[PDB]
Amino acid sequence: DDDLVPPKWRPLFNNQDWLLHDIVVKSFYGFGVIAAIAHLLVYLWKPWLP
Amino acid sequence: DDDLVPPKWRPLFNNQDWLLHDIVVKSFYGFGVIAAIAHLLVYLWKPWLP
Amino acid sequence: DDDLVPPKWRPLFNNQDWLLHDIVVKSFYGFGVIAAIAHLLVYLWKPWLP
Amino acid sequence: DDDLVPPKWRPLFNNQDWLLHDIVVKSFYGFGVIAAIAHLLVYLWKPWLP
Amino acid sequence: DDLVPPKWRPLFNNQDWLLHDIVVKSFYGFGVIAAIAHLLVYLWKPWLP
Amino acid sequence: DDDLVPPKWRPLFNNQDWLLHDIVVKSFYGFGVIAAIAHLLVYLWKPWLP
Amino acid sequence: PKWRPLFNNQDWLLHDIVVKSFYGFGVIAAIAHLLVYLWKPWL
Amino acid sequence: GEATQMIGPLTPAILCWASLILTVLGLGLTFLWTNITAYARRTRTGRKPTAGSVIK
Amino acid sequence: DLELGRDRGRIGKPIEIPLLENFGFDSQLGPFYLGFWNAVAYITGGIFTFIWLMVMFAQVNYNPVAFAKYFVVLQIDPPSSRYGLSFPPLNEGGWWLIATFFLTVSIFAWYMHIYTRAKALGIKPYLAYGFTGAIALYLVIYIIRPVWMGDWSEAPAHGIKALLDWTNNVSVRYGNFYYNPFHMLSIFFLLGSTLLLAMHAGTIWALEKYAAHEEWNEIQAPGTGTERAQLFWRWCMGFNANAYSIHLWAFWFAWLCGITGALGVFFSMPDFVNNWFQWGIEAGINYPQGPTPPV
Amino acid sequence: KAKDPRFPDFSFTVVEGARATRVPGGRTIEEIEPEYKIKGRTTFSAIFRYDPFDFWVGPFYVGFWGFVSVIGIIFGSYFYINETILKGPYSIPQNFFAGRIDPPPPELGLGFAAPGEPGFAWQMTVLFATIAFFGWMMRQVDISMKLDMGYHVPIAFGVAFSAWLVLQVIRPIALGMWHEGFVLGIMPHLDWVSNFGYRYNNFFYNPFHAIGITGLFASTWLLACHGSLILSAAQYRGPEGGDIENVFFRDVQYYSVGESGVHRLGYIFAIGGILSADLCILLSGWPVQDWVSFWNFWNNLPFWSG
Amino acid sequence: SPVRTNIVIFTILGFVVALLIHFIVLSSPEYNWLSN
Amino acid sequence: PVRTNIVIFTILGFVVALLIHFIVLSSPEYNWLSN
Amino acid sequence: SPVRTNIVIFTILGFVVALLIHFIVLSSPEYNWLSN
Amino acid sequence: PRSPVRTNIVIFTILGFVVALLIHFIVLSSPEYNWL
Amino acid sequence: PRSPVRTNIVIFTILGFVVALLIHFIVLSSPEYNWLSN
Amino acid sequence: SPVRTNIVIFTILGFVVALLIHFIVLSSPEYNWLSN
Amino acid sequence: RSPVRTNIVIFTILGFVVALLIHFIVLSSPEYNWLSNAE
Amino acid sequence: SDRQLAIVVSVAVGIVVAVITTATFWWVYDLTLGRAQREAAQTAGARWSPSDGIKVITSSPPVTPTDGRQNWMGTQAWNEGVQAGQAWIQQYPNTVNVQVLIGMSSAQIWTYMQQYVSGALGVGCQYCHNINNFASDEYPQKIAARNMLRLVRDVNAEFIVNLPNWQGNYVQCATCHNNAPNNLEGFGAQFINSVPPIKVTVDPLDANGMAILDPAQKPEAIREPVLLKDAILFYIYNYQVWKPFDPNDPESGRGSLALTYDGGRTQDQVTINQNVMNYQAWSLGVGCTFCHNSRNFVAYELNPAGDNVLNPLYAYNKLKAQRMLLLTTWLAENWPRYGAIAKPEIPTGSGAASRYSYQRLGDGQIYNVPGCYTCHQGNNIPLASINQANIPSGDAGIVVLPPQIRG
Ligand code: HEM
Ligand SMILES: CC(C)=CCC/C(C)=C/C=C/C(C)=C/C=C/C(C)=C/C=C/C=C(C)/C=C/C=C(C)/C=C/C1=C(C)CCCC1(C)C
Ligand SMILES: CC(C)=CCC\C(C)=C/C=C\C(C)=C\C=C\C(C)=C\C=C\C=C(C)\C=C\C=C(C)\C=C\C1=C(C)CCCC1(C)C
Ligand SMILES: CC(C)=CCC\C(C)=C/C=C\C(C)=C\C=C\C(C)=C\C=C\C=C(C)\C=C\C=C(C)\C=C\C1=C(C)CCCC1(C)C
Ligand SMILES: [Mn+2]
Repeated sequence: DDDLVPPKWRPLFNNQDWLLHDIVVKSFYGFGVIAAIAHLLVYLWKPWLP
Repeated sequence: DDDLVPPKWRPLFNNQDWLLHDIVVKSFYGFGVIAAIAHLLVYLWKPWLP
Repeated sequence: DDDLVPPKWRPLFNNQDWLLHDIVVKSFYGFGVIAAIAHLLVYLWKPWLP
Repeated sequence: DDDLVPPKWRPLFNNQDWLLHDIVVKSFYGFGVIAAIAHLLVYLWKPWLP
Repeated sequence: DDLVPPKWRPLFNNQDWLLHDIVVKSFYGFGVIAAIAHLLVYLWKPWLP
Repeated sequence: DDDLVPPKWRPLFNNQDWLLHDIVVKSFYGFGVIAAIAHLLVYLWKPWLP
Repeated sequence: PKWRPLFNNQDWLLHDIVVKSFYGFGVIAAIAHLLVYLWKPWL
Repeated sequence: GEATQMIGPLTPAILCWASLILTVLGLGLTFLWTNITAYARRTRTGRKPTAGSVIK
Repeated sequence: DLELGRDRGRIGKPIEIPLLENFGFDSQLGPFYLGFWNAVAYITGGIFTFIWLMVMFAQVNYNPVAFAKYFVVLQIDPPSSRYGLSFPPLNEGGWWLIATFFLTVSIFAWYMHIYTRAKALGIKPYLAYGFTGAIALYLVIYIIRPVWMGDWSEAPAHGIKALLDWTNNVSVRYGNFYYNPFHMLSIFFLLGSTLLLAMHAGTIWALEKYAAHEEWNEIQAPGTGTERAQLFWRWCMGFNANAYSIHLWAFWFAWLCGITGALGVFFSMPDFVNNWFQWGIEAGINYPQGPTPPV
Repeated sequence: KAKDPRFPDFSFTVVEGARATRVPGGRTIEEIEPEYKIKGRTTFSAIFRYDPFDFWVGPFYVGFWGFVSVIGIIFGSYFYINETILKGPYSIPQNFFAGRIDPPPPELGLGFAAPGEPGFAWQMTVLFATIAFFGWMMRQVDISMKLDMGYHVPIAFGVAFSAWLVLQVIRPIALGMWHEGFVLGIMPHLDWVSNFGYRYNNFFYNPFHAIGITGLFASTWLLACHGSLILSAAQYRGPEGGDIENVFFRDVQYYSVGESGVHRLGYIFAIGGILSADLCILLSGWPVQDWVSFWNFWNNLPFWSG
Repeated sequence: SPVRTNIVIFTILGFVVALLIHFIVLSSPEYNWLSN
Repeated sequence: PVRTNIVIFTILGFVVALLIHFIVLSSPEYNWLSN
Repeated sequence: SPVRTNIVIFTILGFVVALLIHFIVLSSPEYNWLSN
Repeated sequence: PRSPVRTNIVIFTILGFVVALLIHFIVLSSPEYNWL
Repeated sequence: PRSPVRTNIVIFTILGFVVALLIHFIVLSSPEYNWLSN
Repeated sequence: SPVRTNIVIFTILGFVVALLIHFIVLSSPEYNWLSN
Repeated sequence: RSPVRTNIVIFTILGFVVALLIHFIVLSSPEYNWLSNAE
Repeated sequence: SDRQLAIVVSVAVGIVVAVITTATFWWVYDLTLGRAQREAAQTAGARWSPSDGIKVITSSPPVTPTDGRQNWMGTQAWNEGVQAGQAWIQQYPNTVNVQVLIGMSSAQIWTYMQQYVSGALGVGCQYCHNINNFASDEYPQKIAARNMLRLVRDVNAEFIVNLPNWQGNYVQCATCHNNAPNNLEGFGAQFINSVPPIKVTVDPLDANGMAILDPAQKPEAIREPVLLKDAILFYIYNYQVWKPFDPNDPESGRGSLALTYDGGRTQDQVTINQNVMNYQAWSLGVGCTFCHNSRNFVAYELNPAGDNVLNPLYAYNKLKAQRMLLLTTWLAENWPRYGAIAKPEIPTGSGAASRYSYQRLGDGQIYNVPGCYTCHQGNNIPLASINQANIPSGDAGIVVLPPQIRG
């Protein structure tokens, strides 16, 4: 069943779980990059730190 | 028991559970536009971040 | 048992739950227009938003 | 043995359930008819709305 | 059924050893970033001297 | 099995608890060295013992 | 392996861990008390 | 007597004494009933079960 | 009794933790049963919890650290005595009223849930009949006494420290609640219930070896285990109570505490009794007070 | 059934065959009683080989400790009645509620009074009542070893005896005066329970008192639920005999603690609350004299300053 | 079909709603007709 | 699949209506039972 | 079978989060819409 | 089911929402940053 | 190769987060370091 | 023999005694590196 | 065997508790206070 | 007697080790804390002596006034102030500007002032006087001291010498200052750190004894929901008695804080009342049974039954508390007259007093009014109050406490 998984993460990830780890990793950066943009915007409103 | 789901998501879920996981995505997209249009009216009413 | 219900909504339904469930949309919408009229009359009585 | 139940809502009902449901319909509608007179009498005694 | 270090055979299999590796690497990534933060806040406003 | 555990302590230990307790002991002694450094460096700041 | 039917060679090891610790405890504690009371004594 | 704090037609002393007497009497009666029907009873009529063991 | 669900109202599969068996507790967390009544109870309880937590949180200006610090002493106040039974503006009693209504609906929905579920499985609904006592106490304290006197202000505030404050305030305002004929009976029943649980649990734990904890099999067939409890108590005090009688005692001692004490709370108002110490003076149970200062 | 091999047992065993001695209708008192009248196994018959006290005078087992408790009961009850009901403010029926016995005066400290001094009655009554309670304790211990049972009932009665011992001995001993006990007399003891605790500024803000209140309320709730379950399921005869109770709670409360588990939980619920109440009384007055301002340390904790 | 269960639940909901509405209307400080 | 979701829905439709009605009634000007 | 329980928790999370900021905005006197 | 990753993911996600809520509330209670 | 590396790991992550939480909260409660009080 | 649980008690005891010592040292007016 | 394992844990607990309490008592004394003295 | 003797040997050993460890712990306590606690305890409970203020006067850094006065703190300033007093009493043996202390010689004025006006406030001669010309009033502090000397006479004669079971204690200048010139503390740390931050509505009592429910008929400060502390302050500074104490009936002596009577308030007001009584308990350092009996809080017992948890002097303490609640409402009413300097804004920073000792009085001005803790400070008998048995009879007693301000 485990086909598209990397060869090292065979004991841990089959196809089902690895395809979920992929989307979670991507979304982390889809909940990453957005949060950094937000903080940059809030920083140049009133800086909390010197 | 599926013959409509896209090839890459076949091993995960069948027709039954992905048909309603198109209803929920249609709700989310549209729930978003209503939220955006509603938000803009309030932001014109009184801005909360200057 | 499964004819009046569609040709797409079939793993998720059968005849009885399709009826029993089609009644709900007609109630929903009809309430909804009644509530829209009530909201209109109440807002005419006094506006809560400029 | 459901000759009294119309073909329309046959699978969801039988004779006794339909007989009870007809009574419930008449009861609720007469209930509303009495409600109309009650709210009319109240409004021509102490109008809460304009 | 494990190709783990000849020493830590009794406790580690490849799966658990791989798990332990990730958190090991994560801890030292935590360390350098925490050192950066501590050094930065120390230059901003010393506390201990 | 008990091949690593030294012969004196056969009764209580097995092979893996020896390794666990050994890493615990090494951690304890490294902890002691670092704590001694911290205590000495603190004593030169504000002595608490004349 | 001990002519002591109360322990066994096992639980007469565990016990012995506790019997040392006390000897080091006494020496270090006596040194600490002497050092402390040599700087602000009592009656 | 004119008792200011009355609970209906009940004087305070009557209420206290009645409460105490009723509690003691009920406790004694329930103790007797419970001790009598503890074990199976054997008489000339029959062998009555202990308390509730014949689902009837 | 709509029961929703997939398999006779139960959703999911059992979860088994073998560790609990060691301490003597059952190892299964079963399938969850979702019915109409328990769904209503859960929804209304969630709404009540949200209202309570958010009205408390708004008072500390949404400070999580201040919320954690002052959580115990924070409270939601009922309508003041001026409004009587009317609906005041929010943040001064409307929030209390809405939360109280939803809590009452949650309690009633839970009572219906247990009554329906007992009936469905074939056993008698004696758990709901016993819950009626706690329901009566809650109903009296929160609605019946305040609605009778026409002041929402005599019902407890919605806080952890607020319940203790309300207990002290009611005892002080109506004159030393220790002189309450029904709160005396309530204390008797509550302390007796605790004593009863102590002796019964200690007996069953001691007789665990003789399978005396299998009470269902010993009601119909006592066996040596039940006998070595009956004889124990007969030799201790001169009377015993087989498996059925003792559970009747437990149920009745627990239920009577609610009723005798709901009566006590109800009667503690200016219409019936205003001074419980004056009540005791008129009952002659007080040790005599003494002379007034000369002046 | 799945008893977790990698952890210590802590669970019951069911000895050999105490499952087939179940008569389907119940035995009478006639056959049961002679079965387990073994002559021996007393916390006196073991030390001193051969003891008596005309054992079993009716339903009751006399025992050496029963004799000790009878002596204590007789003397303590004589003293308590003679200066509570016999000598009091009003008539004897009314004196039952209002009679009192007061502790010795402060300047006595820790010391005996004289036969007639104000406080001799309290001292003698508490001493003889303590002796009677100890006798009851050891009689319960004796009856348990008679029938080969656990000592859980003696242990819980010991927890209650510990509450009494704390209140009437330990706090007076720790504070240096016998003038720290509680008044004997039903309404006077209520008055004392009020005044004590109000003199410490709203005893409700005592942590251990709150724990004891929680234990009491939870024990009553558990008693109600357990009695209701057994009463409801006693009449059921169907597919699942005893599990009809487990499945019912799993539908209601999604754990359903077992049959032995509920009894163990009730034991802990009953004893822990009273132990916490003992701690609350012990700490009341010795370290701290104000319970409202005792929480002053809560404001100055490092993470709460703003 | 749970026609009986729905009927009973519907009637109980009606009773509860009527009771609550009567309580709220009568307790309001405009409609309590206790001025006679 | 859908019967449960209908009942749950409904009892939400009810709880939310109750909540909004109470909040509307508690507001001073919007109180239609005080005049 | 595939996990499809996220849909239910996600709808509940949406309801809770929407009800949260519909309460916080009410608490603010300036952003109130229910005074007049 | 070779790893509990499908349930660990939900724990991490619920960790995210709680931390976001806490930080949002802390910033909202700041007199400096009150936007409502 | 059986022993609870995973159990120790999942308890080694909660403890660090709890410690950091507390450590951050104390430094924010100090008037001389609190950034959101200028 | 329990070696796998005596090093769990060891670690918790050390952590708790470190917590207490740091707290006590931080509370002293002469030893306070934050509020100074 | 008979119990010596309970004694080992009880003795350690008692020693730790007594040492902690005695330290606290010494620290609370004005003269022996070492982390509060100024001059 | 088999090998199971091991458990009883273990029990005996664990009992012996418990006995020896408890005995050694108490020996250590006696050797370190029991000794340190007893010297510290001796300091508490001692009366206030004029040397206490002289010590703080002479062991304080010199300060530089900005309002045109010499340094009044320090040993040198004290020395020259005393020397100038000697010179002045040498010049004029008869006073020339006294208006309150009429009938005193200049030597007794010098002696009384350098002790009980200097140590009492902990300030030297230079605070209110001009060293070169003593009799001249140049600074407002001297006018304030004159009016506040009048306050001592008025307060003593109107409230203190009238108290049932008086014990003998007068109020001197140190009783509320407590060697502090300005910014005195009116509420202790227990009050500020022990009163929860909640908003309550308070219903005051009407002259007949009934409650006033509509806000429009209420005093100004309580027409809105207020904090518990502010309602406590209102009750303290707005106390009246609607049922004067008649010994002939035991339900008399009810004031603004009466709850359990026929008219009666609701359960809500009990929280506010009990918090006011908690403040009173904290101010005196006593419990609730110092004046009350928990069986009923209304009674004036005189001779209570259960003495171990009660105060035998129950009713006298209750009546004294009533009279001083009236006193700390009379003070709020008449504070502007008795020479108190009005504060612009409530002081903040270092030197301020808790923000609750500062009040806005009738003439829209902020004053530092006294409270229950001001004169008590945790002691049921103020340690800075003077007993009549400690006052010498006659010529020497004129120096200690003037008969002019004795009442
Ligand atoms: C914290 C413990 C206290 C409690 C719980 C408490 C409780 C009460 C209560 C309930 C009342 C109103 C009772 C009424 O109906 O007559 C009251 C009034 C009173 N209390 Fe307290 N009290 C406490 C402490 C004190 C103390 C220490 C004093 C004395 C210094 C005191 C003096 C008074 C007085 C004089 C009244 C009468 C006030 C009035 O008539 O207006 N109380 N107390
Ligand atoms: C001064 C000036 C000039 C201006 C002042 C500015 C101001 C104060 C105004 C602010 C206005 C605001 C804030 C308006 C907000 C309107 C909203 C949120 C509408 C939502 C509608 C949601 C709707 C219709 C939702 C419909 C949902 C439907 C039909 C769902 C159907 C379904 C369901 C539920 C189940 C499954 C089947 C199906 C998909 C058919
Ligand atoms: C405050 C005062 C006043 C004095 C000081 C107070 C005091 C009492 C003590 C001082 C210090 C301490 C006790 C520092 C201790 C720190 C630790 C142990 C942190 C956790 C770390 C490790 C971390 C976050 C790294 C973790 C694991 C990660 C990141 C992810 C892990 C994994 C798990 C969940 C399985 C699935 C995925 C994967 C395998 C990757
Ligand atoms: C002048 C003479 C002139 C006398 C004057 C008055 C006086 C000096 C004394 C009076 C009393 C005493 C004797 C106080 C002594 C106290 C205590 C209770 C100590 C703590 C102990 C425990 C100690 C030290 C060692 C403890 C615990 C250990 C080693 C735990 C051990 C163990 C674990 C946990 C389980 C198994 C494995 C292992 C052996 C590692
Ligand atoms: Mn049972």
